[PDB]
Amino acid sequence: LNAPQLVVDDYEQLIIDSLVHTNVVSNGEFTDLDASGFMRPFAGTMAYAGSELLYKANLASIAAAKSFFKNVLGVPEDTGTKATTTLQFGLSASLSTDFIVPINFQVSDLSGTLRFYTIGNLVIPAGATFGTIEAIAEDIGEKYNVSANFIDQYSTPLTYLQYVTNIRPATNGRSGETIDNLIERCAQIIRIRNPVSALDFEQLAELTMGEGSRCKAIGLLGINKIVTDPQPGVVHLFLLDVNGNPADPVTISTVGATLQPRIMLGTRLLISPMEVLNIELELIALSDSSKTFQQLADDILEALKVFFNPANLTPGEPVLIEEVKFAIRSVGGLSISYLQMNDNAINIPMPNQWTIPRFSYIGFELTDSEGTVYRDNVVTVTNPEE
Amino acid sequence: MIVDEFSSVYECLLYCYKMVKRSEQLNGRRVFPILSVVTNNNDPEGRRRVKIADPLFGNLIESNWIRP
Amino acid sequence: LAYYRSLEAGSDFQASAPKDTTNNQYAGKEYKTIRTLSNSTTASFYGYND
Amino acid sequence: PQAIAKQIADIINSQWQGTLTDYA
Amino acid sequence: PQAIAKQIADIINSQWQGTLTDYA
Amino acid sequence: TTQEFLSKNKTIESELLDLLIKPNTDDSILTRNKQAIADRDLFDIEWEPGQSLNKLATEYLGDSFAWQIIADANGIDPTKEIDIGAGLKVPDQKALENSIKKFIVNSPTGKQLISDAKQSILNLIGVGDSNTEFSKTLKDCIGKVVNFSFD
Repeated sequence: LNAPQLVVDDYEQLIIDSLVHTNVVSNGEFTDLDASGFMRPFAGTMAYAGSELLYKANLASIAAAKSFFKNVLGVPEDTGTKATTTLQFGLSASLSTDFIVPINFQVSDLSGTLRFYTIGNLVIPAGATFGTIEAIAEDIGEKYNVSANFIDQYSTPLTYLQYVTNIRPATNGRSGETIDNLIERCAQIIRIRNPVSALDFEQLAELTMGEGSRCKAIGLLGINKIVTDPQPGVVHLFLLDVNGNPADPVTISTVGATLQPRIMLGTRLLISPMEVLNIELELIALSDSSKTFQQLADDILEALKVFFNPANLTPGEPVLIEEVKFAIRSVGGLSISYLQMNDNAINIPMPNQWTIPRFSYIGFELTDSEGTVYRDNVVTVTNPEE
Repeated sequence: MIVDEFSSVYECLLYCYKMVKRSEQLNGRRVFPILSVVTNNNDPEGRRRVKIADPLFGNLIESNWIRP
Repeated sequence: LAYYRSLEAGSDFQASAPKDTTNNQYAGKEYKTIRTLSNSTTASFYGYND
Repeated sequence: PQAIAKQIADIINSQWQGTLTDYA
Repeated sequence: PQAIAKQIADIINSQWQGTLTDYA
Repeated sequence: TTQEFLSKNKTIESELLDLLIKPNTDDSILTRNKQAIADRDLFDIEWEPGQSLNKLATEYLGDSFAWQIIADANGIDPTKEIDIGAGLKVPDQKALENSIKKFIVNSPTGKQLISDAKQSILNLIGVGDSNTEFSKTLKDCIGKVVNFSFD
């Protein structure tokens, strides 16, 4: 994308420069330099074709780079990811026959704007009262990453179906990837052969474990997880599953089986779940009145959820309060007065090399020019553990 | 609509075309109530249903459970 | 929960059982005594040394 | 062509008036 | 003969399609 | 919590997520000229003084902008010099249509006949948008209002 531009390509600039250069070529014999004068039709006619040709002439190098990235290493053109959750359906009474919830059963939230559909048919055996099945969001986007017990409204009524809810908070809602993320995805394919020096970082965080997970590779870290005792020939992996929690032992087994034929013979691979540090924010800000208080709060919450994405966070790295304030201000329409994280205004260091931050609570105190104080509090995580 | 004695063949046909829909829906249905003989009254589901021998099938086959 | 349930506890009894669909059917689950043929009668067994 | 297409309506129409009159 | 039988049939068809669109 | 793993040799969880580098030839700048007109469909002319690709396109193909095909049929950089007496291959007009390869593509919607050729011939055939159906043209203009970003 950041490719040098071979020639100037702009309609108005082409017209102006063409008139000036026509003046220059003659020894001042052509003086109608008015870019909107009587020579505007001729110059504009030439400049239309000139721009429509130079615009494509400027694309040569980027076309070559795109062709290289597409043909010799086919890379899929990522479009997005749909959020997934686990719905539990509960019956009104114990049936003598086996209840069936059909495929593509639509559930929604209270507002009715977010809609999920069941993955497959759910068969609740006769005598049971509840049954669980996975559901996928209607469309891509981070707006479908809802909390637990949020999706409970359903339109089509089934016989004896009493309730339905989501047991897990829906996650992995992604609207797509930027150009830099696609570039990084292409480059990792260029350099991942024989994972050495924290390419284990890259082989699991987005591969062989799902999209939306995290890994942290630490060399010479034994079973004691003590840095001051290095063990040569040991690589320790710390994993956060696709759901954003410390990795399930089944996922640990899967990643171990995946990585076993790729590590050096004689070396020892250790895999353990990652750890999370909960971040609680208190924001006192002055509003410019260009947005409503609810709109400001929603924008700030969405920006912080983007900031504290485990894909955007490096495990073991301290959280910088200036960076958080910049992420908040990038929303716009507000002026930050004060920000507290974990009951202090200082940077928050991670307890160890393998701890990922995870912001959980945020309190808003927004003051406008007229003087109204809007106070609100949002809890983002299900509970302090998950 | 009102098809009189001054109508053409094409309109006579068109009238039949639109008005035969109800007769089409009636195909493979049971329009009138029937009289039948109860042959089974022991309902395993306890729903007080009975089985009948309707004259349409000539007692050759059994019918479905019929609700009270 | 028992205290709350006892408030709206009825006294009527149901002869049928719920089912999801009208087409679906379920079989019987209990073997109920219907009538008493004989309070005390003599009986013998056949098929043994016969 | 259209003349005869029409003549044909006139024929079919009158033929089907004949049938109406031909029947009890 | 068959050419005209077909022509007449097609005339009738277009006169029937005409009647479909002629009546409300 | 921790799971001690030793080195192995061949596992299927690794085959599941294994090969990444895929050498597929897809539509790109370096695959526009894959298709080649058959040698039996060309004429083998000789370069003589006063000749240009515009003239060859006009006399043989009837269109001045058809020269892109001729150059694409010869691997010639037009801005480079063609030596006097050098041989060139000019496509026939009526024999240009048999370079259009038709094959059946499968889709979840249904089978579709698809034309394949070098992109120059594709542009020349679809000149004036005569071949494409009006529904396609209307489809691409359905989204007139285009989202732009403001700084």
